[PDB]
Amino acid sequence: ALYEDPPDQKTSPSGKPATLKICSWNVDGLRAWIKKKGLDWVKEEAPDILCLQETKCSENKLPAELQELPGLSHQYWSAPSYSGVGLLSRQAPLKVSYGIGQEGRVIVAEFDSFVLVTAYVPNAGRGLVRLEYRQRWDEAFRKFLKGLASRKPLVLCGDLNVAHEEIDLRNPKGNKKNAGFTPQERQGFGELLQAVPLADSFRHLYPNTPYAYTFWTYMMNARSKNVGWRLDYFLLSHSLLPALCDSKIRSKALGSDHCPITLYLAL
DNA sequence: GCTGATGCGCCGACGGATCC
DNA sequence: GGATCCGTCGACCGCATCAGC
Repeated sequence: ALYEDPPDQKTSPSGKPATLKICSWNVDGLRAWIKKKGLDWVKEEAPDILCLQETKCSENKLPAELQELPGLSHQYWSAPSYSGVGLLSRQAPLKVSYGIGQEGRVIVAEFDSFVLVTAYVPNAGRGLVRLEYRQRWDEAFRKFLKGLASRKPLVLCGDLNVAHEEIDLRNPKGNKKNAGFTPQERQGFGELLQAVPLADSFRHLYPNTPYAYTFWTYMMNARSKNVGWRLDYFLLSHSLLPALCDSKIRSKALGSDHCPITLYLAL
């Protein structure tokens, strides 16, 4: 069944208006993504912070368009020394660091009232050849997140490469041995929520909404049929839940095999 | 400099078996 | 014997290097 995201809810349930818009997007190659008009969509979406995964592009090779972004001028990039992530912000963060204590997968940015983590979580791979590394990575990531020195609440966003529950992908049955839906990956996601702790922003708001996905394989015209997976998330500290206005899946923005996702927070 | 082949990371379709 | 379950197989893209002109 096709899906259409509900309209933007820009006011918190108590009634306070959204003041921060965060967008996260696995762009499947930043240079290709830009040529496919990805930046045009970002300008229309006008977020305060933009998080990119799978940039596939070192900093010296960033297209010039990216320094034509006056509303997203504080830019931070991290590539492995493939992969690669980026963080663009209207305002300067107080602190930026890379890694989880050069894989080019995690950027941590401290702002006034929260800490933003963007992550491109390692894929378990075809035939699950990298699953044990992913499980070991998951545990190190959890420890890093909880061990964060600040008492500020956390926003974790990006491509976490796991469909948490069956409702999060079109074909749960045929995929329980595929990357992104092993019991090992699903369990790691549950542990992240419990350990840190964190809430799945989109699911806290739409706990029973099926067919909402953020990735479709390029093969077999899967996106036309909305045969997809929900791999990209905004995960929120419990104390940020009153500030949560909405969590969006921008199904119609093309340019990658992932679509953008957008968080509205009332801070 | 530029192209194209190649390699690498990144599952839905389909055919067959089992179940009531 | 339709529904379900299970294992098999071909394949979209972007980016790298390499070979040749």
